[PDB]
Amino acid sequence: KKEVRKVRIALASPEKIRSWSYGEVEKPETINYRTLKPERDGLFDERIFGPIKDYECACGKYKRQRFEGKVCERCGVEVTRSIVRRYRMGHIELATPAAHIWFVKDVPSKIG
Amino acid sequence: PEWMILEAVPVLPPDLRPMVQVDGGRFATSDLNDLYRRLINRNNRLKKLLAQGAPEIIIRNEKRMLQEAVDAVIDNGRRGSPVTNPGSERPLRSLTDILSGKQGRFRQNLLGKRVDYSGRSVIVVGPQLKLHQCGLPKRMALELFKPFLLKKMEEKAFAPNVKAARRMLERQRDIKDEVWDALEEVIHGKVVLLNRAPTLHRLGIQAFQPVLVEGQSIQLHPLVCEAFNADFDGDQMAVHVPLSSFAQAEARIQMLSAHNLLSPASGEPLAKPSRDIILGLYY
Amino acid sequence: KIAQEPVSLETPIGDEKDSFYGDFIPDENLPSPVEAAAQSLLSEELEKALSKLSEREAMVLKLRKGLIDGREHTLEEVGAYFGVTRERIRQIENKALRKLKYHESRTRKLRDFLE
Amino acid sequence: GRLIPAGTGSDFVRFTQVVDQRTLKAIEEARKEAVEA
Amino acid sequence: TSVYIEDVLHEFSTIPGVKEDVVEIILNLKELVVRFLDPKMASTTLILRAEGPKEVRAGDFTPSADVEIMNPDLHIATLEEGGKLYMEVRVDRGVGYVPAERHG
Amino acid sequence: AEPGIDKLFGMVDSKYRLTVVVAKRAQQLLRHRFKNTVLEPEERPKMRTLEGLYDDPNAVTWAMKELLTGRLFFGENLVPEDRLQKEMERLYP
Amino acid sequence: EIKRFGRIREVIPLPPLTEIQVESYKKALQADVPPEKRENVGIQAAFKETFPIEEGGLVLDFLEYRIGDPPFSQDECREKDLTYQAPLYARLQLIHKDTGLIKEDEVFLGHLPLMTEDGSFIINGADRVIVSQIHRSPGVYFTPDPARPGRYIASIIPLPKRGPWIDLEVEASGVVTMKVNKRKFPLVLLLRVLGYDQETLVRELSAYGDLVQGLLDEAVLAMRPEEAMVRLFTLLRPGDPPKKDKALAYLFGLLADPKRYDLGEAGRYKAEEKLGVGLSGRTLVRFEDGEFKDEVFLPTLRYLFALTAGVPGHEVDDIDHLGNRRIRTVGELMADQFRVGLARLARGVRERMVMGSPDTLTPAKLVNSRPLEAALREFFSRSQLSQFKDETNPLSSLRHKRRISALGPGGLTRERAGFDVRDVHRTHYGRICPVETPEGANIGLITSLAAYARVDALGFIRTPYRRVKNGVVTEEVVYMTASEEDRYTIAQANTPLEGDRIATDRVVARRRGEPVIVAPEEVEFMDVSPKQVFSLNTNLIPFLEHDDANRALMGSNMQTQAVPLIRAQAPVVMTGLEERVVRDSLAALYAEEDGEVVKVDGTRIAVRYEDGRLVEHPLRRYARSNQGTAFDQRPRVRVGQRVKKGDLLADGPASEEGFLALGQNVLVAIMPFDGYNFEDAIVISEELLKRDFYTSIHIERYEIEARDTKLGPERITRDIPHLSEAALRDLDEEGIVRIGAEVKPGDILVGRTSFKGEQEPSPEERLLRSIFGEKARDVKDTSLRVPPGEGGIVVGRLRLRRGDPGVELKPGVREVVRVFVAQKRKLQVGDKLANRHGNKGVVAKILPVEDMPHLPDGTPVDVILNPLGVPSRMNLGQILETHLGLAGYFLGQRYISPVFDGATEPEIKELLAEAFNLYFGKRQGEGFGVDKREKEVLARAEKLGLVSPGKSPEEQLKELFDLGKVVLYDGRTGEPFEGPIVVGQMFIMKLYHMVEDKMHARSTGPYSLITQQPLGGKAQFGGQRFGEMEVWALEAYGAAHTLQEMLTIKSDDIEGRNAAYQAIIKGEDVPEPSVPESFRVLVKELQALALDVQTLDEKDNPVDIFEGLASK
Amino acid sequence: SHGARKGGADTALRTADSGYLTRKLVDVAHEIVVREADCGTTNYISVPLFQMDEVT
RNA sequence: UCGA
DNA sequence: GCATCCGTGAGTCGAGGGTAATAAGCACAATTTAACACTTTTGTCAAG
DNA sequence: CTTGACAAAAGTGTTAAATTGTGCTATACTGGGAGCTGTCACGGATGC
Ligand SMILES: [Mg+2]
Ligand SMILES: [Zn+2]
Repeated sequence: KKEVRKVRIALASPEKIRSWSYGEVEKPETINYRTLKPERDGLFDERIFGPIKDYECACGKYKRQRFEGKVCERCGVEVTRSIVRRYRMGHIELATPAAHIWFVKDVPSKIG
Repeated sequence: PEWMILEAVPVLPPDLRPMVQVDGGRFATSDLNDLYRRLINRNNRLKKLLAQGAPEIIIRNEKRMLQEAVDAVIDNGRRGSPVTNPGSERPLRSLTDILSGKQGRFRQNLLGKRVDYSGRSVIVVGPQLKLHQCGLPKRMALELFKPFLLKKMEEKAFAPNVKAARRMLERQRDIKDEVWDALEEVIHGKVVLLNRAPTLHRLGIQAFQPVLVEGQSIQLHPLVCEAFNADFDGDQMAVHVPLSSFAQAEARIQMLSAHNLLSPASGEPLAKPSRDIILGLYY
Repeated sequence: KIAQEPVSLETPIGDEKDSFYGDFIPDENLPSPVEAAAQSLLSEELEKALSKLSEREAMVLKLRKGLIDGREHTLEEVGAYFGVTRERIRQIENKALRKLKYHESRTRKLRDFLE
Repeated sequence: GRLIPAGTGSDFVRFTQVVDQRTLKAIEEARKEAVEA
Repeated sequence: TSVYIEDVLHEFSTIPGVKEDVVEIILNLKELVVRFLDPKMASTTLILRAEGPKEVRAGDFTPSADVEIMNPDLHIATLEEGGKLYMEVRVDRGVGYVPAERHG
Repeated sequence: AEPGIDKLFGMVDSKYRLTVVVAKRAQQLLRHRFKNTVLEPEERPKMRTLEGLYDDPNAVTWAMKELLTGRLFFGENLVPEDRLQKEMERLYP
Repeated sequence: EIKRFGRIREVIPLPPLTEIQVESYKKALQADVPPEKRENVGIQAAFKETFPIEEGGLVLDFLEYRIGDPPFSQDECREKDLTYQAPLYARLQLIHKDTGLIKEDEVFLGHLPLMTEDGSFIINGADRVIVSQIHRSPGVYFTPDPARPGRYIASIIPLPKRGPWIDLEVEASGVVTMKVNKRKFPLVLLLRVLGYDQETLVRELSAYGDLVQGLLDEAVLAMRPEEAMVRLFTLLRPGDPPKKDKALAYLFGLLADPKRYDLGEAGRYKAEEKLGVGLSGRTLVRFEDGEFKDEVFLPTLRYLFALTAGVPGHEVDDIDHLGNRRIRTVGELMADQFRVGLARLARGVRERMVMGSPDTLTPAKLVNSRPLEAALREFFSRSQLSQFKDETNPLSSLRHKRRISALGPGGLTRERAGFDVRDVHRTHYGRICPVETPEGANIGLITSLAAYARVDALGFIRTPYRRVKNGVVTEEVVYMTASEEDRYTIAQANTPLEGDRIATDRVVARRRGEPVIVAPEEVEFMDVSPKQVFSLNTNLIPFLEHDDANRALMGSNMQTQAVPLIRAQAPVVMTGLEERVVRDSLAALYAEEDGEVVKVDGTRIAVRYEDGRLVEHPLRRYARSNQGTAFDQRPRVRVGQRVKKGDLLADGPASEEGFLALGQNVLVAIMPFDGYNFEDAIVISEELLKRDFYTSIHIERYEIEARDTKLGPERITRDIPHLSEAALRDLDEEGIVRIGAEVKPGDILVGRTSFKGEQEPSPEERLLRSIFGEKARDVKDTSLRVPPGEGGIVVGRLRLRRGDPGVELKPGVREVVRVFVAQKRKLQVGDKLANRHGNKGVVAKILPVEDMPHLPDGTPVDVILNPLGVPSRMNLGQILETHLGLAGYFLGQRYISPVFDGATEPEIKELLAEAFNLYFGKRQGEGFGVDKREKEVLARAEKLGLVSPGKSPEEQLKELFDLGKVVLYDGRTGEPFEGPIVVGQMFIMKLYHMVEDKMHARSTGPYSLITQQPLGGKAQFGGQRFGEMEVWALEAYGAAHTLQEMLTIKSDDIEGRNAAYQAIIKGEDVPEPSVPESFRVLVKELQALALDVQTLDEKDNPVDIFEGLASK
Repeated sequence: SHGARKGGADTALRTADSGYLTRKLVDVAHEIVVREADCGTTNYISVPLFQMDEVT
């Protein structure tokens, strides 16, 4: 709805990454070897990144576009287009805060 | 500046780092997934033995491992031996690995791209062609212009609607004369771009009028063959079709091989008598 | 079969160091440009062929197949708001169905979409 | 993936207008329609 | 125009007791001149039965009305001992050169 | 080539301006399906086909031949873009 | 008939070409060699070195290995997709040191792929091949100092990975340092453990004068080996505390250990003779009595100081020199992987010994498959030297096996390739072909073994040279390596042989590669035949001396691209080497003894030999290959007749009668024709298509797999829910296409039925299902349909279902069906064509037989090439091929003109003279005379001075004829050409590339999963890629919406291609795109790096490019 | 063949360096487009038609 | 690893 | 300042062919999922 | 279109059968390991 003539690149604060994040992926799993469904906290989890099928909720209680955007009460997924799994990012909270290696090993090291 | 030391590590969406099974019952996945996996693993184990009150040595070492894991996710191989899947030499491609590089998201998936409505083939001499004309193989041209031909089959009877003509063209290639003429009904007046790699001079791409002709070979005018650097030893040339009337306007006007004559480099003529022509006109 | 592990998309190819793996994998989980106009054409032509039915039965059909609220309506429900019995709704949609079956055999517009 | 700053997408030539006589005089007449409004 | 053998599914598959393969014989099949004595005859069919250790030829076909061969010495295929062959062709009159791929 | 291309290049300063003109005009010709044309019957560009000779369906060529007469008008910020589409899609279906 | 030119006769025939594959693989095999007398090198070398295994303690010792019979024949391994291999049963013994428990039980190792007769392995059912490798041989070397303008630098190198490069360069402060694996240290602290102390160093060091002090240091010359052993250990590896035993168990390995240090036999031997010393093992030093010895550093320092003392006989040797470079043969590489695999297994034994039950364990429990079998499986499949065999024709493979590459593992890479490796050294000569090599970035990187070139077991290549004693040719032929050759002075095969003695007093000869005129006295050697200086394909080019190196290279390289033709004919003028070619290629069936043909039977050619027993040879007729090119053997023998041993029976795809035939001999006319031959293009007579000339036959494999899905299993049947009856036609019963059927693109070869993953139909789709009442069954149609651009009949069908005998199918997969689809491709418009002389082109507008530039006899020309390409390319070989062919068409005899030996202008002109004398004879004899048009041409031909004036038109057309030029009448008009046109028989080849394959295009289709861009290439059925420079070009034209569309609408844009497609379908103008997709992907990717990237508008306010998706 | 094939390799490498210079030329001068009809500057340079032949 |  | 070390590149489109490999083991609690007995709707039929 | 009688489809509750997660083994075991070379030009940080 607006012309974009400008693009800025800047540093992202931890709070900003928190804002982007729909959840913290904890379980270092992909999918169960049987169900092939995204694991609970797994990196593919639908409960955060969104549904694999368009508007079809994970557990399957909500299906069509009728109810839209409303998070279900079972799996906790949102009912929306499956496209979201492309644009929706998570986060991992580190116990000991680490450093972005770019600024460390950059030729004119910025921290240094 | 303290943002440079990061607490919460951003995680790329599933479809950006996909895992999907192909035909044959296989499974395929991105390396970024494995990287993230080891990262979060070390992180959780860390938190576990940390809050547990384990000895400082193991804790510290785990912190170090967390740092190098984070680095493995950010830029892999930037420090020390790059992390590789067990048994295999190939390093895991991380974020920075994807961004930068010859095949990086810019030089590969941005500054150039694979496009629809296009194809290519071997080239053959154009002695009957006049300049802006180019031989375009029937077969190639039909499937190339399919979205247009569908409309011209919509207007011109024979099948009731789009889907009809579609299925008519797909299965059972009858290619009734009706479609050979209808194709030309949507063709004439519009020109397609012809490209010869390498593209060095801008003249490496020139607008040419499609002419439906037999054979699977593409006919090109002998004069502009000099500009393209092309010959026929079996050289191959690309064909693209401008869609919107705007792009078609640009094509027919300033991209036309007939409308570009002099060399944009030296200002002198580009396509002139060459080889045979010179020989005869001399003789 | 379960023993084997997934294969990286960063897998090289033959003599060429440049050639990757995942660039060979198509996206079938997203509608193809042809499928968009396909479903569009279906949803359109169907609506055109729907208008030849009684104001009730035509509505009842799309209420039954979920072209309205996106959900199936049991005969009980379709008859509840119409005041009619379930059996009535049943006969209604049957009759309407075959009354469509008359026009379709003629126009041959929707005789496509046969997969 | 936007319109290239150069070429026909140049801000110099991209604001060009095109009108045919009859329509031009239609909108030309539409001007005096607002003077009584 | 066209040919048929009972032992042959295509221009490749080998016939027992025949040195020449199918398309190798077909190479010499179109080299056969057959004159139509009948001006009104647009079609015909030639019949051949050759068994045992004999070398077949053009003059070995089944002679019929309104057809004759100007080169009976044209070699079709060699047949060894025990090799048996049944062949039938179909001949039409036309103009110029029409490739096999172009005609059904 | 396209007949009158030298003249067309001569009609405007930048060739790109010409391209923009032809593009927009062809667009307009597609919108109303040739019923907005400034061309008379003998002026109508015609494509010859075995079935019959009809008006050339290509809109770009139509725009070319159109501006060739100069019966059209062009320039930067000529008229408000607002009313430009209001009385355009009005006059023709 | 036939005819041959040239004086020089090869005194030796070309030894079998396949040997370097098979024979050198044999030495590493020793299959029929008894377990006793085995050579100990190759297979046993990788064996004996990996034994014994020692670490209450145990020693595992080696005995022997059994060569297993092949589990399946070479044929069956293909159909089954199984590697062609055989069980290797290893014999060893488990010996308890202290317990005195001796338990000997023979065990099993794994399967080792064997080699066929032609020297091609079969891996995964598709036969592949292993190319030879090239690297400078091991040993020690001496080069001038790169930095220092002064004295020189020595070096010591082992086999690849078999030890560190040991370098020593005298630093100039006047002192000396030694560099091995990026580090610095004087020689002064080295020899302490080598048995040389302060005094032992300075003794004969003074023989070189000023170089003594180079090695002296008073700090380290005090201390003794055990004290200074840890000294260097704190330097090269400061990754752990400098313990005294830690320098004992570490540095020992880098030298004294025969395993982790193995210096090649060639290296040990050559360095032994070049240092004027001797060496015991393959190590640098010996480990004995707790200290170390030195057999290496002492002689290498001796020679370094020698050369730097300027003493004659000690000098710098060239690096790229072929005497300093060896070849890695197939067997050598085989052992090279075998040893490392066996080492991984050697440590597979270690940890196996330290657990379980140390009391009684048979060697059966101590031995494993994996650390070897996987190491062998990793090699043949994924090694850069092992790849798809070239089956495009027999000569294709025959040459492919003889190629030498400096690339691959152990070799070099394109990034490091310099003019040194790319150049042809002065000593190349008859060892390596100076011309044949790729025209790409691989120039000089991949060469071919020269004709008479042979590689011994040491890797050094040598060429046959006949010795000569006082101008007398000795019948003794010698194989001399590069240095060996460099000693003597070698004459030329073209030297004036007077009948076994030298004739003229000026003899062409060289030394080291330096051409000199040499007296009949000083000449000690001469090369057998000039043919040895060139490889196979290069040697297959007649009049090679008249073609530029470039075009010759191109032609010889193109002979590999050759495809078999059904009617294919042997060349009129050939070098005469085509005989041995089809033989050593083993593509043809000859007589093993002196027999008689009992029956022809183009399946079974049966011959009873002199020994009385009948041996029949079956035929492979009409079978596939790697390139699709059909392999066909046409029996040339009558129902009965006598056959001597070695005489040909069947034929081969490229073979006519036993002569290599690539393309066909046709009639070429050199003249520009209506601009159609413009820029090396080619026009062809339509009369070719009628005569089935240049018509080939190609087959293709199509396979399909039905597995068991999670949703449910799959099966191969004829039943499909929605299918139309007409398509099921050619499928007999089980749902497969039957033999000899007609399959057009889009038709189903093999039906597959798979239960669809579901969900439900959309409301509109569901109602549509209600109208017709048609139920969509669970299972749907996965059937494999023949891809577009290809199709034809079916010569064969291969059915393999799991649970069947002899076939083990991959886990979770039920059925696999593989159809062979063959097509007869006739020469088309735009198809690649070439001759042996390096002249390329495609087919431009085949012209009707009606209009052709024919001759007086009314016989039209087959091709009409364009002369323009000739003077630029400087290939006159095609001119002479045409000239000889012109005579060959009449005289009816072929010709043999060997490379740098053969026909000359007077001889050829004589042939044309005879040919004309007969031709004009038939003319006047048939009741004719000189044509008025002929006069019309002869006039102007006389005016320009082409023919001598005053002579009758007989003599004029004669003088014109032998020139190669004749009178030509234009078929279009019928009036002749204003000047004469050289014509004749040229051998022309139809190259691989064809339009039927290379053609392609797309509207809408597959898109990548990562980004929404299509998939480049014909396979995926995608669209072309728009390069960065194409983009640049579009920017240069200043076409905004063209480039914009390229970057969005037709490439990655989500709704761009969709709304566009709908706009075109509805007859509208496509709207303007919004989001590139992959740009957004780029954005989120950046966000993963914690880069905050915002799109502002004009005012610096954020705009959502994700269209309200991730907003949260 | 000694120097010939060498020349082949020469052209081979230089054709690779060609893109090396090209793409960088593009990446620098890319933003250059004709904007103003006239920049309106008095600034200029001359172009000597005569070149000095050294040592002559 | 070939085609241009 | 002057030698050395680390970092970054290096040409364009295609054509193909593609995928190897696991030495801990057992007992039991915790859920999860397939099994199954019987309920409430839903769809269909006959006659009105 | 309506009223009642019924088969089949779909529901709902409890249970049998799998699948999955957790724990412990007490003779004494106390610092890994694999290495790989035949670039090349340049630009900046770092060290003499
Ligand atoms: Mg070319
Ligand atoms: Zn839910």
